[PDB]
Amino acid sequence: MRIIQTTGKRKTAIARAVIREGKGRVRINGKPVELVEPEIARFTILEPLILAGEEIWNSVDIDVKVQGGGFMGQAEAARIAIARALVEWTGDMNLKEKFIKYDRTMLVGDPRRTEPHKPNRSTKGPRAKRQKSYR
Amino acid sequence: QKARIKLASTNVRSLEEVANQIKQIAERTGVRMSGPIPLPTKRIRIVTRKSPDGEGSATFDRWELRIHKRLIDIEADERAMRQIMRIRVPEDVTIEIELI
Amino acid sequence: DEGYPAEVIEIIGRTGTTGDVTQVKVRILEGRDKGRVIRRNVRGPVRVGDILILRETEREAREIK
Amino acid sequence: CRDMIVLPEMVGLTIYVHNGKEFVPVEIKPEMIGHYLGEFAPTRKRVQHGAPGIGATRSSM
Amino acid sequence: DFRHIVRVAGVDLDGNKQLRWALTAIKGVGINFATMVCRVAGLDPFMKAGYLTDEQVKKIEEILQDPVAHGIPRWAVNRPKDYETGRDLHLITAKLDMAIREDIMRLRRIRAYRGIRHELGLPVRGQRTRSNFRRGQTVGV
Amino acid sequence: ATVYDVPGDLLVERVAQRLKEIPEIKPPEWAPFVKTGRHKERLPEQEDWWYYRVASILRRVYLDGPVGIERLRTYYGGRKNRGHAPERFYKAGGSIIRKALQQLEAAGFVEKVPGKGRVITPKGRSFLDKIATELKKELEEIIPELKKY
Amino acid sequence: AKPLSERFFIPHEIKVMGRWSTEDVEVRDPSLKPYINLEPRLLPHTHGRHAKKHFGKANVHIVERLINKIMRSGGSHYKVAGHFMRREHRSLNSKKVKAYEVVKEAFKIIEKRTGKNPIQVLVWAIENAAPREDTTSVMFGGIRYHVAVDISPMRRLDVALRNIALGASAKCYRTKMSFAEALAEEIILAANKDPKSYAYSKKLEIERIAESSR
RNA sequence: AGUCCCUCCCGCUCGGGAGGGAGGCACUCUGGGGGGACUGCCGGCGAUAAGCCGGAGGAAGGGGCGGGCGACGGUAGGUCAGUAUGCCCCGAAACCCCCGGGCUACACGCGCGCUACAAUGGGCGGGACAAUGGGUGCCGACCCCGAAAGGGGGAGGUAAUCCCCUAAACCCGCCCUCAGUUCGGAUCGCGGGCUGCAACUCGCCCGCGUGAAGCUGGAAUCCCUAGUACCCGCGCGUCAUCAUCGCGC
Ligand SMILES: [Mg+2]
Ligand SMILES: [Mg+2]
Ligand SMILES: [Mg+2]
Ligand SMILES: [Mg+2]
Ligand SMILES: [Mg+2]
Ligand SMILES: [Mg+2]
Ligand SMILES: [Mg+2]
Ligand SMILES: [Mg+2]
Ligand SMILES: [Mg+2]
Ligand SMILES: [Mg+2]
Repeated sequence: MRIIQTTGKRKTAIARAVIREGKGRVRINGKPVELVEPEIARFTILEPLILAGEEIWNSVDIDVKVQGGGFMGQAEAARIAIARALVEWTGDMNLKEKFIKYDRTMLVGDPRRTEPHKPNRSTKGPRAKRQKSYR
Repeated sequence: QKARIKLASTNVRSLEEVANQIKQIAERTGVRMSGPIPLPTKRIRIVTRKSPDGEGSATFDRWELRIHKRLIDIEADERAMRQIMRIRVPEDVTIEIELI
Repeated sequence: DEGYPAEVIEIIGRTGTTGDVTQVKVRILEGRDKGRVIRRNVRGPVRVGDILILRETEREAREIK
Repeated sequence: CRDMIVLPEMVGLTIYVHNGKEFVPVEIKPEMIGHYLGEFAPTRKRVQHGAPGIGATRSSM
Repeated sequence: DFRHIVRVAGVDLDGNKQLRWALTAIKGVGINFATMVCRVAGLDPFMKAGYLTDEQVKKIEEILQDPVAHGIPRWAVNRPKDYETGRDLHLITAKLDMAIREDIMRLRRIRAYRGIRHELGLPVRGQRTRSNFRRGQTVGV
Repeated sequence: ATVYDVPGDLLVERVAQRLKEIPEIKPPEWAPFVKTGRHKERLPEQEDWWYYRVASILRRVYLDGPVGIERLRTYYGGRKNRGHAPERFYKAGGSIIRKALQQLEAAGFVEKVPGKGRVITPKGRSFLDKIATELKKELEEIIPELKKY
Repeated sequence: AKPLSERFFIPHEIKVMGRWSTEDVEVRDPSLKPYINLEPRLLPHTHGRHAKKHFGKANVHIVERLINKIMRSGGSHYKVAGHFMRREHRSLNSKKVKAYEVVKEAFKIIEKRTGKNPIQVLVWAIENAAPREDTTSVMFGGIRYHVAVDISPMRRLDVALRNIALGASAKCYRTKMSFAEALAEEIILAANKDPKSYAYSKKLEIERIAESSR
């Protein structure tokens, strides 16, 4: 009766994933992963599962709760959490190097955050400024 | 039978000193205490233009005041309640006591 | 017609009016003058091991300091 | 009182409404019911422009 | 069957357009009011205007004569609470033009502020005029 | 199978088709002449838009209940074009939502929790889940991965 | 409209957008070979992690490079085919989902019209549109003159991609053609050395002017 | 999250969901303390010094990234119309109140912006996902009435508890097919509301009607090196009412 929990973060989106023995059902906030839209977000989540292979895919069940951020930020956090759960559950080092060859960020995360704004057209950005005139 | 204690201050050290005094009082007797819980800090931020006139480039000040908080829950016992009523806070700490 | 491939073996330095040109030394890989080493002016970023396609192989750039 | 509303019982009278510097006569007619008095006493003079002076264009500075 | 030109209320209507959009050629009828009258007449707003039969055109004109009596709400007509009769009217074509002209003429007869602004060709609803609303020629210095 | 297992829009379409057999859902008399909010521009183009709005509201109550009028007014608002001024968000009006909720209660699908809002009764939950099961049975014939769920 | 088998499409192998394999694609040009990246990859979206490091754009899949290139307005401060093209609020700036859809539809059209693997046709286009000689400017007596120089492979690739995107952008502007159709037309024409392509004509002009100033 | 009790649903239930209660601090979060990166390791260049260039390991690599803090002086730069202050003036008016006007005028030149000139779209129905802040002269859920703007009652909240608060760009289906148009929405007519002691001069909002210039812009010229620029909305300040602005998200 094993249970494993993992965490993923990506620009204000936080995902908590739980993995256990099962028949191959993956849900994101209660929705089957096959119905996630748009397509560019569905493929972000499915990459580690495809890399792992069908034999490992069909022998587990994963439930992911994710909050904050946007639709692209939420998919990437879920992808990080799922990858970490997969490497911890099976504990095989061939897979861990395979994830790193394909995409390092799957396992070390992404530390980038927004930069705070500054005066002179503060609402647009930290570096964008007002048009300058001389006459 | 349990009392709730709230503390607040602009100085982080005095808050900890008063909380530690309470914790020592509770340990110095047989009484159960819900540990000092840190509540989110209040930030008051005010942004102002610097120059008195309107000539020159516009530059701004960002002034900030921070208020820290703690929360302690302990069961009301007369032997220990008098001791926590006898402790006197520094002038920059607010304390309130209520019965729940 | 299809040019001659050459391979970068050394970087010499920047030049041009705004510093946009680099002088390099290349070794011809094909054609009548295979194996010869000549210097050339290149526009764009370049590193050792790049391969250029020359439309002619008898012009050589003036050496810079 | 420039914000007084014209009422039917005021029809036929002549009222002098302040415009800022003097009182102008207004003769109340039936088709004025429902309007403020100030609408009939203009407070600005009509503009007849002269010749643009120095600094009116870029070249004149 | 199909007619490329159908005449309704004294305006020719393109026969290739959907009825709701064909109707907007009439001055005084926009897209919303047209859909309302199409629904009241019990006609599909997406049908081609060329398939109208004579009785349907007669019915449409009857509705356009007095919309309120045919179930169109009073807050939808373009001249509610008429200044002379007090009723809720909808005007189209020439009647609309002369009604608007009479309203402006009444404002001008009493020498009201808005009447003066209408006469001088200047903005009426309180706009600033130092920068914008320029229509003329640059003057020399 | 539950509502959580199928796409929202497809379920709304099926439910809107199904709601035309229930006698207590009849569009009011002013339905032909109104917009669904101050941020819109033209009237609805479907001659049966009332059933779509009612089905959407029922599914909304199923998922987020208990919920009141004001929050639904937030949900059905949107962005408005304001001529020469920049675009802005606005809420929808209240009559459509209130009348739809009252009709749904009259049909026995929702009930009122005092000071909290409206919630889905067991009958309404069964009503939606039946259609969801049928739609899923249809859908999994072309997406074999849906058979696990 | 679009069948449900396309709205909910699920892959099972690592291949470009889950639909096309790049194993049989080969690059003829010896100079461009180590810069066209063709490693297996499912999703062409790398979240801009390559801009920090020097030469880092070398290891970015070529389809993602094309997607980034078309994600633009098009004619901001220079004229393309005789016009500025300022779209502003109706451009594709920072909308990478729509660009992905445009590229996918263009690939499907290419596969339908020519029967070949679309990546191969794209590679042929960029091979034919990459110039080999460029020019630099000097000033004398208040007059500007041109001097011929050579081009590095990375700059060749960049110029080819930009020109293809600009040609596609110009063909759909205020005309009945759509963006995906224009992109397909431009790629096919460049792959066949047809002068009606914007990119191929630009390459010819650049090389001619460079030759006339050796 | 796992474990337990009850209730309600589906393919009739092996299985799969949703609420509530006990119960726990695991996970997220909040905030006190501590660790971690030093050109420390490796190979080159330079002098064998100061340093520079390139690699490993690493969450992070060479001011790690973004901010606060501006030396002795000058600019007879701005401010006595924020307050402090010398001299000169007015001192029954140049001081103190009240009423009505003006700062909102309009042949014209210029700065900074917003909306557009359409398909890299317009409309109609449906489906998704935030963060910063603020609230007792106030925030107001929830119920009722109205087509809308709004109207009548009103729980809880001095706030990690209650409320503002179910963003838009994005995705799916249908209509329009390169046209001064189902592009654009200036101008004006009629009617309905809110704040205020007062809405004409001179406020903001809603419904029906009306439908201007504009089809990509000469010579010139501005901003920006990474979660940056572009694109998209939101909060606070001002504030009885009013945001095409400022500062932030
Ligand atoms: Mg920003
Ligand atoms: Mg919507
Ligand atoms: Mg718009
Ligand atoms: Mg001075
Ligand atoms: Mg001075
Ligand atoms: Mg002024
Ligand atoms: Mg329009
Ligand atoms: Mg007024
Ligand atoms: Mg046009
Ligand atoms: Mg201001």
